[PDB]
Amino acid sequence: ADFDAVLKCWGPVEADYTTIGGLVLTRLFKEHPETQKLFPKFAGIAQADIAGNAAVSAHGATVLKKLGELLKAKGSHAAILKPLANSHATKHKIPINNFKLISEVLVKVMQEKAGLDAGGQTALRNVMGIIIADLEANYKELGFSG
Ligand code: HEM
Repeated sequence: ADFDAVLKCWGPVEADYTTIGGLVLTRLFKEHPETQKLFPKFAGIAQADIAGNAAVSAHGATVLKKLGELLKAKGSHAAILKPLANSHATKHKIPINNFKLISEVLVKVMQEKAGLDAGGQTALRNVMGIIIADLEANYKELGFSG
């Protein structure tokens, strides 16, 4: 049910993955500034320059596309999620808590741009909890617990 609740508000996200993707990464770097250094291509860019940055928005679109794939899969997602865990743990070297930060940013952005009301916000936190628990199990398989 919680996947359905998120998907009934995903339209504005999927309608402009670049714009919304930019909103999400811009807000992530503002509200959680320590996350920006985890993106060496973006680290060091002054906050005022991030909202208008096409590379940041293009990356945000990649992120939200991938999340849309997971959401549309409704909890049967191993072929999508395992590679995502593998690359984030081992290539990007992103400790798991950072996913919790981006999820909360997404909740905020969807409340403002996608009509995601209080119940939908609960649902999205639950769904992101499912995804993050699966990422974290995979991280642990690979030796990553930090
Ligand atoms: C569920 C949330 C997220 C999704 C769906 C997601 C998805 C992606 C995808 C699809 C890519 C490109 C393919 C790949 O390298 O795996 C990527 C790259 C990356 N992600 Fe994420 N990501 C998420 C969260 C995060 C977080 C929270 C961080 C750090 C705070 C992060 C840091 C990176 C970095 C550093 C890259 C490589 C960028 C580059 O070198 O071009 N990701 N992510």
